[PDB]
Amino acid sequence: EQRVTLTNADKVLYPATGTTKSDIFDYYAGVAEVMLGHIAGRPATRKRWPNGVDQPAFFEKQLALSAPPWLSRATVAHRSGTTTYPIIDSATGLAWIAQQAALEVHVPQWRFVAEPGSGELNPGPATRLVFDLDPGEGVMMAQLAEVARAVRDLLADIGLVTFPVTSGSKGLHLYTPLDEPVSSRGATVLAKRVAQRLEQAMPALVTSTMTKSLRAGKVFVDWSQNSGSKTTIAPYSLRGRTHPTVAAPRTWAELDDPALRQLSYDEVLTRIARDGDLLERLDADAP
DNA sequence: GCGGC
DNA sequence: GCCGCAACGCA
Repeated sequence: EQRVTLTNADKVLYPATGTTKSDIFDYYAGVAEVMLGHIAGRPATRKRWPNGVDQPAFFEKQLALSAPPWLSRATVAHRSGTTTYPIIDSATGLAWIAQQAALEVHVPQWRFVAEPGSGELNPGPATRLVFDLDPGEGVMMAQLAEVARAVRDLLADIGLVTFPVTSGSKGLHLYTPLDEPVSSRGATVLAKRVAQRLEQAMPALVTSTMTKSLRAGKVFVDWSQNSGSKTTIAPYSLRGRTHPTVAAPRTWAELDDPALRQLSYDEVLTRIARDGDLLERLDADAP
């Protein structure tokens, strides 16, 4: 029986805009339906600002022993330790998220799948690819959206559909559902090849190695977040920046608008009221 | 934000 | 009151 009590409702987590815990709480109730599909079955990494975006935050992955018993969870082994993650898959789970002041929710591109037998959750294959397009110092949007279309076209050549999401920060994330789910290892190799093929077509506009030295006036097409041990901001997640911006799904037509900007939480709310989930095809097989 | 100390 | 609360890929 899922219950969550909001405390400090009027406490401001975004000093610049007066955005409160209750605002955040309402936002996540507002997006639950369209957001859940994309984080369902996935280990939820939280980044938390209990005292607002002008105060120290922390990453949290392990689930606290005192977190509500009804939260679904699963365990991931990694290079030097085990970790039990929460899995958010209900509106109440996003209520907890908001009460926790977990402004940001991050997930990998794979989901847990049950063991043949009786339900032990283990990491499954990548169900989608993500690309992170990071604009170097002084990089035009004409450069950013041109690169995003180029990635789209490459992926289309191999039968894949691509959905753009402004990261709410500086980035631009592109997601592709896989009709043939593959290992995170394979997905990474595939993504790397795409990033690299693109680099070769427009070396002055695109780079595929992260090294900050080759990162000025160029778009860095980051392919590495398809690694199974990496994580990416969830679609619809708030960002812990001075403004309550969101990893907002966009249309390709919107990318054609030179007046493309990062959206705030409330703009996202009305867009949903207008168009529902642009990312509806992304996780059509979600739990 | 919240429990362990 | 104080403190922790992640751990990639190679920096």
